[PDB]
Amino acid sequence: ERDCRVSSFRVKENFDKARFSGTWYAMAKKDPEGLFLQDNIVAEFSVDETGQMSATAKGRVRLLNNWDVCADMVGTFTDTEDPAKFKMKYWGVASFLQKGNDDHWIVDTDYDTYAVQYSCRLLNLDGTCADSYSFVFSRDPNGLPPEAQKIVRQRQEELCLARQYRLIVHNGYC
Ligand SMILES: CC\C=C/C=C/C=C\CCCCCCCCCC(=O)O
Ligand SMILES: [Cl-]
Repeated sequence: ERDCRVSSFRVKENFDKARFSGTWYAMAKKDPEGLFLQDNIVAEFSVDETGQMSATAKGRVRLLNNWDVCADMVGTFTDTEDPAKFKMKYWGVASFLQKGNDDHWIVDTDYDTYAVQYSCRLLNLDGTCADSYSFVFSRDPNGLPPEAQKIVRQRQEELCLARQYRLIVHNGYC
């Protein structure tokens, strides 16, 4: 039926770092194992003179089963040969927060309304993803317009993830 090989997934043709910069409100997320970013997630993308993309993220994060905190995260992106695929190094401004290095794919965007991101953290031996996450972002924290929503659904389906998202609240907790 559908091809769910990570290698088969389309990403944003000619991705434009500069156009993507600024403020992106996460509207929905598909969680990986051991989820971190919980809600109230707001991303701020930047590009420096050298053409390097970086970001910060603020939101409520899951520390222990028991509890969740407001945290500021930071990330920097290394280029690959595909201009929409990156390696993202990340850490928390607080030393004890999750840090790591994940693949960071801009699956689709129109720069001024919606973005779909995707990371496969671990492949299955059949090329399908064993452990993935995905954010759907909006420029407007009150949500996407219908045309954008519909494009986003199709991309979520193309990732083999359309059943597996939850909504992200923005209720001023942070
Ligand atoms: C893709 C993660 C959020 C969008 C990118 C935003 C900002 C640049 C990155 C800042 C640091 C990334 C924090 C990563 C933890 C992700 C997985 C999870 O929430 O469970
Ligand atoms: Cl493959």
